[PDB]
Amino acid sequence: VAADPDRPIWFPGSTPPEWLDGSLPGDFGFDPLGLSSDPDSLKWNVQAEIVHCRWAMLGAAGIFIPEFLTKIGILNTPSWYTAGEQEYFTDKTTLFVVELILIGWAEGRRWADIIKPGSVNTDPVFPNNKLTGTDVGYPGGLWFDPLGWGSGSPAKLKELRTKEIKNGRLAMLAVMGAWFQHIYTGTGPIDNLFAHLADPGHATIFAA
Amino acid sequence: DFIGSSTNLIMVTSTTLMLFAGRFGLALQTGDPAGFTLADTLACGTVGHIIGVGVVLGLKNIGA
Amino acid sequence: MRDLKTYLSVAPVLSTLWFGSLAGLLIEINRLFPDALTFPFFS
Amino acid sequence: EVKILVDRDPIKTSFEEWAKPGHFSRTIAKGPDTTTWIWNLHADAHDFDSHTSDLEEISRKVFSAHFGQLSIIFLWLSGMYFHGARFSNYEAWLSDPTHIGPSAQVVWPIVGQEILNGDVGGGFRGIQITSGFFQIWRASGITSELQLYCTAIGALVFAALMLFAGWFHYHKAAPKLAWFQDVESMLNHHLAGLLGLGSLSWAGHQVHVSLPINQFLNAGVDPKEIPLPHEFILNRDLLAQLYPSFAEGATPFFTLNWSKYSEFLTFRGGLDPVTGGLWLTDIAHHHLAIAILFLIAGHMYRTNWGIGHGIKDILEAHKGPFTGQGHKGLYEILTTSWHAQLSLNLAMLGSLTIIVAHHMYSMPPYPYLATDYATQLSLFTHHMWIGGFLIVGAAAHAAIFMVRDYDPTNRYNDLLDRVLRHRDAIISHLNWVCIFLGFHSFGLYIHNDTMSALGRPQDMFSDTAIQLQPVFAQWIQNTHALAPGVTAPGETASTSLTWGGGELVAVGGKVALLPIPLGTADFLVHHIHAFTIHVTVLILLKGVLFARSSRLIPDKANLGFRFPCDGPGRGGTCQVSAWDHVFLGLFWMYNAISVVIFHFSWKMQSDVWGSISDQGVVTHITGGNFAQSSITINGWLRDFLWAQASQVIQSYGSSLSAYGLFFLGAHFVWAFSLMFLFSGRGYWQELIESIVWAHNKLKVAPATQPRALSIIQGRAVGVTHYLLGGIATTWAFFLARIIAVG
Amino acid sequence: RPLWFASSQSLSYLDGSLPGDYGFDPLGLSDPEGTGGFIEPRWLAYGEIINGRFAMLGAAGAIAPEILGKAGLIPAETALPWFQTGVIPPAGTYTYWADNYTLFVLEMALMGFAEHRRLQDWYNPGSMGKQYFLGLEKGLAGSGNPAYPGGPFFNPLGFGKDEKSLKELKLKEVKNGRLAMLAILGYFIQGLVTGVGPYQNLLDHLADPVNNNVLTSLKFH
Ligand code: CLA
Ligand code: CLA
Ligand code: CLA
Ligand code: CLA
Ligand SMILES: CC1=C(C/C=C(\C)CCC[C@H](C)CCC[C@H](C)CCCC(C)C)C(=O)c2ccccc2C1=O
Ligand code: SF4
Repeated sequence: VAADPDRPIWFPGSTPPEWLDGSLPGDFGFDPLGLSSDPDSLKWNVQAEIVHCRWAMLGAAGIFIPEFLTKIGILNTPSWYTAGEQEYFTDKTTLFVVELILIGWAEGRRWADIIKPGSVNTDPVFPNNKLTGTDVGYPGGLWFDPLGWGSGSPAKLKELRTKEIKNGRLAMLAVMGAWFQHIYTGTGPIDNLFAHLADPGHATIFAA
Repeated sequence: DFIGSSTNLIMVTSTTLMLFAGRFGLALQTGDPAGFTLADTLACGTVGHIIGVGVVLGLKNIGA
Repeated sequence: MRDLKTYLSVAPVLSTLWFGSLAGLLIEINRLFPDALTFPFFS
Repeated sequence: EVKILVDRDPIKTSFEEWAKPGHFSRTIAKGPDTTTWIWNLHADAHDFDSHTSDLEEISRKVFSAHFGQLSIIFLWLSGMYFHGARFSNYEAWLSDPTHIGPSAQVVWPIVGQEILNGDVGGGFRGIQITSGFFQIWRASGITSELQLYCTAIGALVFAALMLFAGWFHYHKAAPKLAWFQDVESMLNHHLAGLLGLGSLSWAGHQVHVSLPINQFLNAGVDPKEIPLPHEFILNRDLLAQLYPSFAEGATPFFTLNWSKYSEFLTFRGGLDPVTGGLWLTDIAHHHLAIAILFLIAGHMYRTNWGIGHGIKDILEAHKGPFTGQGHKGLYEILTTSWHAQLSLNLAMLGSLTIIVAHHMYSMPPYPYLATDYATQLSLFTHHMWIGGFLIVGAAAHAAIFMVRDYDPTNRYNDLLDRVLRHRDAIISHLNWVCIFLGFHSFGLYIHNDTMSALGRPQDMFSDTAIQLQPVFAQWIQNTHALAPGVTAPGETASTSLTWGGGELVAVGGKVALLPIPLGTADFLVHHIHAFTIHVTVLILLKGVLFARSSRLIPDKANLGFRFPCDGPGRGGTCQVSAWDHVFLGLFWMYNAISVVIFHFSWKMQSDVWGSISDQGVVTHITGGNFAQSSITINGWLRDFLWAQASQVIQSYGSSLSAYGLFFLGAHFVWAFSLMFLFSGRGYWQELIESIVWAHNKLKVAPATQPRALSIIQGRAVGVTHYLLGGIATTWAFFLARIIAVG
Repeated sequence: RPLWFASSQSLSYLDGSLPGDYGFDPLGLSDPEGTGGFIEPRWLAYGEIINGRFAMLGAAGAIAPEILGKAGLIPAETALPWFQTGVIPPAGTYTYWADNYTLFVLEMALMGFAEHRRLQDWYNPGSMGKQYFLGLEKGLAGSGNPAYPGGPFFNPLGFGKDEKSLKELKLKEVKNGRLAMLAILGYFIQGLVTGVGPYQNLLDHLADPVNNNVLTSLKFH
């Protein structure tokens, strides 16, 4: 969490804000509105960015890879937009409740980890297990980090964490792009890509 | 405006009358011996145009 | 911002937030459960 | 001389002062020891003359506040144009506007309020609006809903622009005092640049867009078949097919051959008999002439160059013989005081709103306005009320000038001093003529009432018993009917058809403003109006003049403009303040405008509005019962109030049911107001302290100490609830009455 | 210095320091008394220079499809006037390789990079060279003045070797730029009244100057 007073910023020539010292993994000074002016607000928004990034990366994968390995690498996936209409071995409201009960556990542990920085590291069933994560948002445990890559020098760790949220930010953008595409456009995202690569001019958002 | 007609002659005479009233005995800096600015001639010619249109489009309604 | 949240917590802003949320609640109840005069559950 | 003196970054954009309420004042920016504090936080919110002492910050504050007001109005017009675009039957109202109710609001079906969405017409369920936006849009040649949505988006854009403008002109680059005080340039621009160029650009719209579109809409063309407006700009053949003078372009203009422009710039005064509104051909020429006039008028005041009247040089030039120095000093008390200017502009803008109300019924300028009796009535009533309120505020702000910004030492005036010297003469003669008018206008109603109750209808002041004919108004009426001729040739008809020699403009089944006959009832009610206006001016002028000193309180200015009293001494000196005078003048403005709009509604429904069958026999809404029943108060109670309130109270289970609901509710709010006007603070503070004992017994003692309302606040709450209740009663009554029988 | 229509107020602050000044400020927008926001003498001179350069590019490009479009060098379809090219589809849209709006987004993105960097050299000129921009940030320094960077990407071959030469060149610049701005205004008003290209408006005048002027063409279209 070492500051970088001369880091490259979102808007070169601008003076980045005081509350973004360069310490964070990937802080290019982009906070015009001041939504992280407070310290605790910043600490919360960091984990919000992290988990929105990770959920959005899983989402972008589960949208495009089933849409890339369906149009060319032939498979059978219904869609990403209308997958909620499809049927499975469970009622639609039932498995929603089940994944709520199962995700709310982990998210409550996360809530505890954010409020109290180190509180949930012991496995409540097997207290010999542990998560060796000092940094909030980055639990260095076996189930999350079995390969030992989430440790080491803080500079390598910082460049790796900004790599993470860099992929995650455009993952967020890509997922809401697929949203707005499947709304404005009828077909799916990879089909939109092929229609753009056919004629980049007369294939865009514009239709009039 | 088909120069030489009655409307055009009346208009030029009115405009020159107002410019003359401005230059000699009033009613864009020192460029005339009488202190007649570009704004002064603009004003005098504009009011000349006003009286000219008034007298012209009217000698039209009654008379000419 | 701390002061923006201090203003959002002021009595009129918080009152209109609270009563907008409450009014949406009662509105959606009177749309989902309209025209209600008697409580029929365990009646 | 004049310049753009403006200083950068004076104030920081920050929520830090949002978090600290009451920051603007010293006593308010320390905490709520009491509950009155919050009432003082809103009361003094826009009292910028009390926050600071320098006029520079005040001028910046009010400038950006005006920008906020304009943002609000742009957002309001955005709402109106949008609701017209999406939630309206305007696209259907153009087809059959004489039978489809103009509606632009739909309610949500939740709790049975979907009854409000009624059979307005046009295959559409909504609320029959009475704003006249549909009539404007037919006068603007809209002929669509896309244009309305685009207008709403553009208005939202201008709202955001004005919001940014207020922020920029307070926080980023705020003008200093030399900029506002250059009133010469301000008048030169607002005359020529706002009103001149604004009327010119509207004349351009009226010539290019409204006129050609209304030439088809009135000629039985469906809006889907009409060419778009820009097709007249792109293709001049289509525009010339109806007005061939466009084929010559501006060569008729620049050669002063304007005689070949009368196809679209007319003087044929009167109403278009196909739709009842004024000729748009006349309105284009109108706004054009107004552009010329304001353009030559906005080059009157010296700004930077040797030409132009310095307003000081105009005012100082006028110095009366026994009127003293005259108008010297006024440029310094108007340019160093916002309250004086506010009072002047409020008075004139209010009387102008009233003149708008008066000229919008007698010369209907929009198509299908005169036949939308709800729109006509509502617009007259609205603008009358706005005018009364603006005049009453002009009084309040004249008083605030006299208390705060009036300084006979530095910012001296002579005429104001002369007015203050013989203020007792002014108020004495006004207090007399008010009594004279009261007697000889309302005691006449009482006389008619008694004579009719004693069985002596031959002794009333009626059109049958004792003639009180408006001879002067009848003469003006008859000479304005016979005005087309020797006095006003080239007009082809009267400028209005509200005069006896005029004619009836039959539009559909409706009548749309035939002549108005003036009888004894009009005499009586017009003197009632003069009476109520004179009493309002008595109260308000008295407050203004005695704002500083009286024989009772000679140091009233030190007590302030807005103070309750100076104790029970001197027999009692309640409401000596000019604030309390304007608080009373509010009630008298209410009585005045209420009887005015009653006169309007009844005279219209009895002598003007109605329905004319194809045989030509016009039957009015009431049946001509004004000149016989409006001579006694029992007629207003019976034939106007009791009878015409048979459509607001019978409207239960109908589409007009919110009108009866607000009828009863506004009744209630008025009566509730009487709890405040009649009572006093001390009773409520003692009651509050009793229930505060009841709270402290339960550890629920609030730290913001519960205080009864301040006296002036009780008076404010009383007058605002009283006005709101009487006015919403009248609004509901009028709207339901006039939408039902229509 | 020459004073063509110079007010007494104007020349108090127009001390010859600016390039190509003649005292012409009858209104007084360049008065330094206060004048924050965008109205200030520095930003006003900068905007003069920038609108002049863009107007030079305009007056060259709005008529290059006509001064050498009728000469035969350019094809006929790619020879429309400034107002039938596609900037006004109400007047005409040429079908370029892309849609008319993706080209506008191209303009926005590319000139957004360029012009926001220009702005951030206007505010603090020490930047544009402290931040990595694909290595070409070395010549984007904007040495001494915002209107005149002089970098190797804007002034590759030296012309300001002497301040006399640079002053005379800036004077010629602002003069040609003001002339091009007046030219663009002429283009717009001529296409507004005549609905025809500016070079054709020149040829109709050169053929018969009497019946082809502003006077006889006061009738529009
Ligand atoms: C999930 C949303 C989200 C959240 C909570 C954050 C949170 C944060 N970001 Mg990240 N960021 C995100 C998304 C997000 N980011 C994305 C998608 C981008 C690329 C566009 C970036 C690019 C970025 C940069 C370049 C930098 C940050 C930084 C920061 C920190 C300070 C700014 C702040 O207070 O943000 C709080 C943000 C919010 C509360 C979210 C805003 C919510 C409003 C309602 C948005 C509405 C408008 C929006 C444009 C509409 C979205 C449409 C979409 C489809 C495009 C903070 C930890 C700075 C930092 O310190 O880095 C560590 C920094 O330098 N962010
Ligand atoms: C004080 C006098 C009074 C009374 C007694 C009522 C009573 C009623 N009105 Mg009337 N009304 C009044 C004044 C009054 N109104 C006034 C002044 C107006 C004008 C503003 C109206 C206008 C009006 C309309 C227009 C309508 C009503 C309707 C209703 C009914 C509402 C039923 C409903 O939706 O609630 C259902 C309950 C709720 C909305 C509350 C939910 C509370 C939440 C869920 C918390 C509770 C759960 C909590 C967790 C605890 C559970 C236990 C455990 C966990 C411990 C009810 C008969 C509606 C109706 O159907 O008429 C018959 C209707 O259409 N009223
Ligand atoms: C209907 C209720 C009512 C009546 C009759 C009055 C009457 C009056 N008010 Mg008041 N006023 C009222 C309500 C009323 N007010 C309310 C509710 C408010 C609250 C804001 C005010 C506020 C108020 C102020 C603030 C002012 C007045 C003024 C006036 C006077 C103007 C009329 C006048 O003297 O002419 C003659 C009298 C009348 C028109 C009243 C009706 C009398 C009839 C015609 C004849 C009476 C019979 C006759 C004398 C025979 C006597 C018989 C014998 C047995 C006794 C008068 C004293 C103004 C004033 O004093 O200056 C003029 C003034 O400044 N009033
Ligand atoms: C009540 C309206 C009002 C008034 C009196 C002022 C007054 C002022 N503004 Mg403010 N401003 C306003 C509205 C207003 N502004 C709005 C609505 C915006 C947002 C769009 C701004 C944005 C703004 C900025 C950003 C700046 C000012 C500046 C200024 C100052 C000098 C302006 C000048 O000399 O003109 C110069 C005018 C021009 C060079 C012409 C501009 C050309 C535009 C494109 C067209 C203008 C015509 C207009 C839109 C009407 C046509 C409508 C169209 C549809 C045909 C002065 C204190 C400047 C200043 O000194 O700071 C205080 C400054 O930097 N203002
Ligand atoms: C009723 C009355 C009062 C008492 C009026 C009181 C103080 C108003 C009642 C309290 C208001 C309604 C504030 C309470 C609401 C707060 C915002 C708290 C919110 C609580 C929930 C409703 C959210 C006066 O002080 C008075 C003074 C002079 C002449 C006449 C009168 C008078 O008639
Ligand atoms: S009653 Fe009220 S207003 Fe009148 S003197 Fe007493 S305190 Fe003052």
